[PDB]
Amino acid sequence: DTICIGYHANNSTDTVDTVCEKNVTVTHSVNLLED
Amino acid sequence: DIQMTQSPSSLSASVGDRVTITCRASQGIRNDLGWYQQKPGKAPKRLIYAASSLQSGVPSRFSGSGSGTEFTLTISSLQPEDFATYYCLQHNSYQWTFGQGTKVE
Amino acid sequence: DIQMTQSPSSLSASVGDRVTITCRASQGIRNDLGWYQQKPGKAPKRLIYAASSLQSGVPSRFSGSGSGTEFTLTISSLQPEDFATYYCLQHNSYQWTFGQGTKVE
Amino acid sequence: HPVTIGECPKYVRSTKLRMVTGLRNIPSIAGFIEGGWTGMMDGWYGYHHQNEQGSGYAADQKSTQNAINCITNKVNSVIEKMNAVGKEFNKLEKRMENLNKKVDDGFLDIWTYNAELLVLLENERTLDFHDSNVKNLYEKVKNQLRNNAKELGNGCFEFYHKCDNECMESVKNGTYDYPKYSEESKLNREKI
Amino acid sequence: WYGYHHQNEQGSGYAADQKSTQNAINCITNKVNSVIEKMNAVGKEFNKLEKRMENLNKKVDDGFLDIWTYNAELLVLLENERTLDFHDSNVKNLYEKVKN
Amino acid sequence: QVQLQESGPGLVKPSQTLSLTCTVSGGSISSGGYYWSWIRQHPGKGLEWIGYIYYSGSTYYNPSLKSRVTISVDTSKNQFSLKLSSVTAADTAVYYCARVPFYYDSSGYYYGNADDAFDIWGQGTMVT
Amino acid sequence: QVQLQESGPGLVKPSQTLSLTCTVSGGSISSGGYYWSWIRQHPGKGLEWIGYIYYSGSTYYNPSLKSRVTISVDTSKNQFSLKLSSVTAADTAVYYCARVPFYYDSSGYYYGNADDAFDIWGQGTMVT
Ligand SMILES: *[C@@H]1O[C@H](CO)[C@@H](O[C@@H]2O[C@H](CO)[C@@H](O)[C@H](O)[C@H]2NC(C)=O)[C@H](O)[C@H]1NC(C)=O
Ligand SMILES: *[C@@H]1O[C@H](CO)[C@@H](O)[C@H](O)[C@H]1NC(C)=O
Ligand SMILES: *[C@@H]1O[C@H](CO)[C@@H](O)[C@H](O)[C@H]1NC(C)=O
Repeated sequence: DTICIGYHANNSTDTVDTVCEKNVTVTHSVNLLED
Repeated sequence: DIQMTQSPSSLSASVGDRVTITCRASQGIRNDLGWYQQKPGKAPKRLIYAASSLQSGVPSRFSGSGSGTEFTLTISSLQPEDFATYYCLQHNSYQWTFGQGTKVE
Repeated sequence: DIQMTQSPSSLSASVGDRVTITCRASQGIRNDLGWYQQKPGKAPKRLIYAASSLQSGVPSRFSGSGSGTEFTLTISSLQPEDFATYYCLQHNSYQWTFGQGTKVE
Repeated sequence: HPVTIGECPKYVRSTKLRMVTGLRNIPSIAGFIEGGWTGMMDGWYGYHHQNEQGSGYAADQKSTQNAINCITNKVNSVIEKMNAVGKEFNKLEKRMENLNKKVDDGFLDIWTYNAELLVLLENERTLDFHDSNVKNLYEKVKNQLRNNAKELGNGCFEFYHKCDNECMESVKNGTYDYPKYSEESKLNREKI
Repeated sequence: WYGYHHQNEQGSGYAADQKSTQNAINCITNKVNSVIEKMNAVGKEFNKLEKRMENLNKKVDDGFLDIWTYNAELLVLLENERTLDFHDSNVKNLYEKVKN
Repeated sequence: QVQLQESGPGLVKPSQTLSLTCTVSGGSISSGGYYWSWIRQHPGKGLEWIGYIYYSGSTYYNPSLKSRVTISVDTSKNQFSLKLSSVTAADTAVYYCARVPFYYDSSGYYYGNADDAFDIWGQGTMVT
Repeated sequence: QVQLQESGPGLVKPSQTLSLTCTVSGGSISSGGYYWSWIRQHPGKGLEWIGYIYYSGSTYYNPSLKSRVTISVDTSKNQFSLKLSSVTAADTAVYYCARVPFYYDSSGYYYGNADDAFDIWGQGTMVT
């Protein structure tokens, strides 16, 4: 009889930029640039 | 076993009139109420999500407010295609209970 | 008691060729690898720290990549002063084990 | 192109501007310390349970709704707060041409720098928000269970007594009866 | 930067956690290099009958300098606080790991 | 576009069971957090809740009508089904199958397509 | 600039011990981030690790050659020393002393002088 707490993951390969780490893989992201 | 109440059951007004309608609950339901519009002999359609958020595609004449025990829906201007019946649905607990019904004419 | 392996032991190419060389480990060594260049009859010198970071003063033709079980080192263009022997050194555990050696000609 | 007519987006000299709405992707039952769950598809946070009757996943809808609300407000604020055709000069108006380039090239650097700072700080805030929400769920489950369950590390609990499906979702929705299942837990704890 | 101190029957001494210090060095290097990287005239002369053009040129030159000085002072003061909080959180994670 | 439709016999004698199948045309049964619900209305009365099920198989049923109810989901056929019993004249009514979303996401941040945030309802079947 | 050099006899008979001293010229034995190591190479073979010591006196030795090894640091003389035994023809080889940093700090944010982040090696002494 166990209960555990976690979060959600998928196969997504979107990468974002932060102040420590570059190319961080995220589950969901939005784009604000048009080309 | 939470029960809703609506008043009044009949609303009569001309075109261009503001209509304010109330759904009242005994328990302390935190913003868990949705408004359904039913045409005669047809399936209902959602209007308001969680008592303060309009669904995409809903015209801006429909507005909603309220919190806790009472909630209100406001229609700014009527049209001849607004003949329907309006229900309030709660989803606080796992039990789902509707409103009794309010006919508009 | 983690052991390294390198392949191939001999590399022969002309001036201006790209050389991609591999160091393979059985265990899951997370980016703990360095590349040493040894001249004949002379001490080795460091090239890459932690399998992806170059030391200051190293020319930009040397590059490194790889993670986990396998790592690779790439030389974009050769020179006549590049006659040496290259070793891969791991420092995951307290035990230090080198590569067997890969001669370039 | 910087010359635009109509209702047009603002020009920036950036190659990528991407904003985080979800979580980090660390694939691969333990809890949040070891990693994430691929099999949970109905929410962002939730629970996994295993007992005599079965095993399966769930979702915490109230925390996911709060996360959706903060993400929507944050992205809409970024869009809302950051809400020419060209001039010609002849040969004896070079100072005007240089001043006009200086103004046009000095505003663009400022707006590019502002957009890139806003994205880079809000990504960090979003990821820290998600981590804090998972910690809050862990603290609530710990506080409601108290001493009836044993922590294995790794965001998981071992029930000393017998917990069926109604017991599991009584832990889940936030109403757990402490004195009901105390004695079997005390006996099983002291017998070990 | 972070470490342990132990005392037992055989002796006593200090140590260091190399993997947390390396992560701290990586974040500090990326932060300072990003501050340097993001924030990557000779003068004009006018005669007596172009006072308006001169005042417009001084308005542009003195208006850009205030914006860039504010931007620099604000970025340094937020990143200092972020650095100190990051170090405190790292020490807390080491204590939680030894506790667990 | 996702469309829900219903199938059933509609000719039920008293003290006998009843089955309806709601089927999906379009984007199939999506693992995204939707209540798959049955809601009924008597002709001449108000709307009344029957019950809902999730993709996994967890079921929740009305406390008043918990006598003989069964709900079931077939993922490969994109179908779900409702089983009642002892259908009398009070139970002869209109049935609707509905797909109620869990969360309200107006700008499309959680469910990616903007049609995936719609409370799509069924046409409705009169059963006598 | 820091330079490491080696001193040893180099004339060892079988079944007798052997000692070498690696000495430092320049910035002395620094106390912040270095692994002081001995690594060996047989003429006609590959590079093989002997062992390393930290400033404070902790030691870590090769598991295969843990028979008779001793490493010692004299801070005031800026020296460290290695002691082996039973030197046979497989053990007659070239020895190197090295200063390996703990951390990789390319831009100079932990170790302040740029040189203090260099893996300075020894010249190498052949012992037969
Ligand atoms: C949390 O879950 C419990 C069940 O563990 C709910 O208790 C049930 O409430 C209904 C309606 O009053 C009863 O018919 C059930 O018999 C109760 N179950 C038990 C085991 O007694 C409780 O209502 C839930 N709380 C909320 C806020 O939804
Ligand atoms: C993730 O898996 C699903 C499963 O069918 C697939 O449809 C989707 O394209 C995958 N995502 C990516 C980014 O490949
Ligand atoms: C991040 O990814 C991009 C594109 O894949 C690449 O150009 C860039 O060099 C990467 N940065 C790092 C630090 O790996």
